[PDB]
Amino acid sequence: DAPHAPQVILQLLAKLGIACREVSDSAELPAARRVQAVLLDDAVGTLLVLFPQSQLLDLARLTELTGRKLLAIKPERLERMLGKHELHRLPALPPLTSSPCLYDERLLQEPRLLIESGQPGILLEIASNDFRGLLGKASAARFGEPLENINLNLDRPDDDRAEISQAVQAFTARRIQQRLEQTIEIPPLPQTAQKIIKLRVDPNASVDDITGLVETDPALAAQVVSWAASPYYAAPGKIRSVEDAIVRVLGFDLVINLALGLALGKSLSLPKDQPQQATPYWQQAIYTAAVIEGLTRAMPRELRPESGLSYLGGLLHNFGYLVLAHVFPPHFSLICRHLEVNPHLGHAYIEQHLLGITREQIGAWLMRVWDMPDDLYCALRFQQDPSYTGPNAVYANLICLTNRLLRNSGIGDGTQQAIPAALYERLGITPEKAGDAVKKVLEAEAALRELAAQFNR
Repeated sequence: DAPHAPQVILQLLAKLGIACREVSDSAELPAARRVQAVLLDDAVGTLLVLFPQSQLLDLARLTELTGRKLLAIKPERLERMLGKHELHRLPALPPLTSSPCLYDERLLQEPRLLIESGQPGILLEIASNDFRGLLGKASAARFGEPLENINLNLDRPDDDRAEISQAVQAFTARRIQQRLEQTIEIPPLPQTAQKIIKLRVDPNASVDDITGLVETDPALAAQVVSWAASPYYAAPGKIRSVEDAIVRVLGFDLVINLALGLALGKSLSLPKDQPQQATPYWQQAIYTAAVIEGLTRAMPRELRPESGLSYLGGLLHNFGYLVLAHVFPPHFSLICRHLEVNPHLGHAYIEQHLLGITREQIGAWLMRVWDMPDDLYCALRFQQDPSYTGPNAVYANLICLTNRLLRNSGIGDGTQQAIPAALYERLGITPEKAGDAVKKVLEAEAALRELAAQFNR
């Protein structure tokens, strides 16, 4: 019934004379008490690195300290070593491996450390002085970058244009033009999407106007019928025309915005590289969109935003990821290598440390040069800040609650994250009602995956 720590680990700690009590995993636990363990390798062999989750592992500084160019081991290599002791996580116990161990000294500052039990959701609380006894044959160093030194820009949009220009000059190696748009290599943006943007601002746009415009791009039109044909939205086999799908299944408000998202999706190619065993891009896009739809439906009528525009935010919340792969291809693979060695961290901290900007910053900036609706600009720019209460906050707050809830289920990047009580109250959703919608969506997740498998070409 109740999960417990593995017998082989509890048996080992008793043999080594280390006291330990089980502790359930929670986002409320302070980061500095949580010891993260990663396995790194190169030509020479494996290296075990331990550091508090209060800092990010910087592979550049690791090579400066050790001289080795270390990278995350292949998951097959990890699963074999975790399988040796029947573990599904990596506890920070050097006895488990023959590999040399390196640890940041600052790890020991907190009296009560928390290591992974190897059974997910269960942590071990170990006294720091007892833990030191495992590090007698290890190397001690100071190499993590404390998160308190990394300043995310969630509060100063006015500096966005400046800080992007700063990153572009340092990494792009492209000529600076009086204007940031000129300096960057901007794809033109497809005409199909350009036409849809102008159609959105017509108060009296009609189903005939969009059905005709969607039919100018048969490739896009085929996706819309396939979207309405999906078992998620519809029942077995009524397909007929795009007009049938708009009027019978999807509705006008959704399809005008769904077509806008699908049209922007072809404007940038998918990155050639990705973090290993990452959630595929369109699954993360579709899952986030479908959950906003159910969460919007559970919202009080006084606070429900436009249902279709909220859906566009879920489709495009990760769009800056596509921008960063295009503008800084060498750093993008460097971002991937660092996400693989910082499982406890969301992407946002890594991007600020390596480039000086976040993907949310650059994706929102690209939305407004394309004259996308300002609702969508606010949604992308502030999706990582649950405390945002500025204009159009309800769109951005929806993305924050959806991705955070997706992470607890598993989909997404980083570790499980805290959801402030203020966010649930501002949307008028109870955590049980919000979880109820998300659980009911994940039961139908199988239909969502096939909708994101057409999108591999």
